[PDB]
Amino acid sequence: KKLFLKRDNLLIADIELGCGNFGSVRQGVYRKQIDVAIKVLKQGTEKADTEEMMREAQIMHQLDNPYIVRLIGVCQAEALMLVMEMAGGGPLHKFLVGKREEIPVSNVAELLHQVSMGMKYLEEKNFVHRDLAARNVLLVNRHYAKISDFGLSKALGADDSYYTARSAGKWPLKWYAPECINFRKFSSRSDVWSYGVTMWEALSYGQKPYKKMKGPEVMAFIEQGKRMECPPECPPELYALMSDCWIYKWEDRPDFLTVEQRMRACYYSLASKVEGHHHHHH
Repeated sequence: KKLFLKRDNLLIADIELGCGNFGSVRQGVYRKQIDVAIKVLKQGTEKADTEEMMREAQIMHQLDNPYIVRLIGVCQAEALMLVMEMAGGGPLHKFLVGKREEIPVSNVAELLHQVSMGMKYLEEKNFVHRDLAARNVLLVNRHYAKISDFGLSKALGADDSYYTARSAGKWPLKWYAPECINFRKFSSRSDVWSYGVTMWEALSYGQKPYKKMKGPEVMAFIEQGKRMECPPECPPELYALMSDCWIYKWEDRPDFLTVEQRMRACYYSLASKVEGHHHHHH
């Protein structure tokens, strides 16, 4: 619990990166002066919400990976605040919109590959993210992606899954595996399903999943043995991969150990056909 920071080393700018009911995420700097994102709990917060962020803060402290937003520490001042590294690029989906001629598929597969490495790591640490989606993948730059928002993250321990309570609000159904909707059961393979939707979102350059559907309109679809089409120009090997990520039976769905290895091959294949180059994570 040496994770507390000095309010004085933190300058919070009047810049909001995102928001929501929990409060807002703002940009600032922390002492040289590293850029940081600050999750500030709403002013009128409650024990429950303060405990959650506190648990969230605790989970992030256990994670040490390049493809995951790092926790700088927690700061208790005029409000409870989660201070974590900054990913200036922003969300993967808003980033890819209208950029099919700027960001080739090889670059998209690069970012998706990095995400698969982060999740492989998460799986090993037996943590379930639950909210993996393009909007929660943040870019440091165009060749460096990071998984963020561990607000719904949870440790599994010896268990390979858990049944969650139902909190007020709506569920991002289009990103949930069948067993998540029918039995509220979550696991790594559940994150794999979300990873598959994430691949689709990215490979389709920012489009919304099941665009035109909503609610039980989606589950009925999946139930019948149907899924999203192959995005335009997405290589067969990639689609075969995201498709396998949508295997109904939990037991028959690949784990991140296999997804990463498969995503790695699909990526290096494309990358080996590109002209020019960039650097490591840059």
